[PDB]
Amino acid sequence: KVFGRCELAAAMKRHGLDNYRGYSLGNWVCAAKFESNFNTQATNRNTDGSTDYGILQINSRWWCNDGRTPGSRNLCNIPCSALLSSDITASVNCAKKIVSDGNGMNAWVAWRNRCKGTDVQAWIRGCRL
Ligand SMILES: [Pt+4]
Ligand SMILES: [Pt+4]
Repeated sequence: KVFGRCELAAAMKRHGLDNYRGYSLGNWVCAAKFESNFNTQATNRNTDGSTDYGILQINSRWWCNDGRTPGSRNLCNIPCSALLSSDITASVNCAKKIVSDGNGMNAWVAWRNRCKGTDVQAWIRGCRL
């Protein structure tokens, strides 16, 4: 499913991401925009053989099992395919574990490069939240 910007802001807010570990909603919407262009079905292969999955491009080296990343850790305890669902619950629950890991939202390279230190409130502007 391809989310609309305000639709995704509302689903993220409902799932408890607004201000989770200090990151306002706009940060999460911005990361999703640049990680996956709001498409829950986005996949991208990394040079190391791992793959990134879903709206927040969560990586199979650490976070999920895809059966093809030798020595992967599966920290979210989830098949990576679960991250591609139109229901963002699994992605959100896994993201919460990731952002708690010590490096906050810097774990998402597009957030670091394209969202960090920008006016992220613009991403929720005009939305009925
Ligand atoms: Pt569809
Ligand atoms: Pt909803």
